[PDB]
Amino acid sequence: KVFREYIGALYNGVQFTDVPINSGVTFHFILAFAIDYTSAAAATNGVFNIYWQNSVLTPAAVQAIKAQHSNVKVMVSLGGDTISGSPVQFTATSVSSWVANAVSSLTSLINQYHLDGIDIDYEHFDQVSTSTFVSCIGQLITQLKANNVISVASIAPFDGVESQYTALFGQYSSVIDLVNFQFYSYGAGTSASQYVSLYNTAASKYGGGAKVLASFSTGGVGPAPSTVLSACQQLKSSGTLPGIFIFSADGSYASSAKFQYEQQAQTLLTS
Ligand SMILES: [Mg+2]
Repeated sequence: KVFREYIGALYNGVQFTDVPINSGVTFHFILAFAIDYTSAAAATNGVFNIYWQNSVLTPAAVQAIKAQHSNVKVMVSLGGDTISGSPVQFTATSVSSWVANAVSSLTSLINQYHLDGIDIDYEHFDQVSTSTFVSCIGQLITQLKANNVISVASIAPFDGVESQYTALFGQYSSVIDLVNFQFYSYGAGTSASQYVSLYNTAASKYGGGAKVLASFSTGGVGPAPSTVLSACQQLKSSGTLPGIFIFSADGSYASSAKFQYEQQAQTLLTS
């Protein structure tokens, strides 16, 4: 019964408090994004900087939402698509130096913002080998778990990055709790039946489904949310739906539909 909500990357004023929270789900906010780049789009070799709207989504805001709702945790997502318009290319000076900077800088950030975990959301690999990427991230997650710094690690794959993320998951599944597979990568014409099929295929690549969350976008891309919710009811009826995530609170905030699908998703998971 996991529900997750990405939030903070658009700097559009959305707050944790705008998002419907059902007391009956395991609720995760995911701050988007921490990036190991400078604002001039220079890589920092794993020293993570803040690229969510942290003047609004402050440490006090994280502490407050968690104090009010005992079922809420807050994680941070790494990478994303762009940094000041440039692609966030995963890049490391060396594996060991990137890992040392990533573990330390994210530990500092997690302690500062009262966070519970990290989500891996790199998508550009034109400047790094897959082995290098997998080693960096696998070590990062393994160390944060061993150091008792995080309770939840996730990855956010889609088909275009299958080579990287299946290698990562197949190797580090014991320390990766959740697979935030991006089903909003598929077409807007996707039917509920097709979605169930697409979910089965993705689940087959990421351990069978126990850890693989369904998802949709509220930003006007991918399968229609109402259609995805229908597919999710079928997966739930089968006893094979671990949870749902939405990209994103910012999208919902700016949308005409507002947050009705966040609510519907959580109601589905708890009913
Ligand atoms: Mg994207």
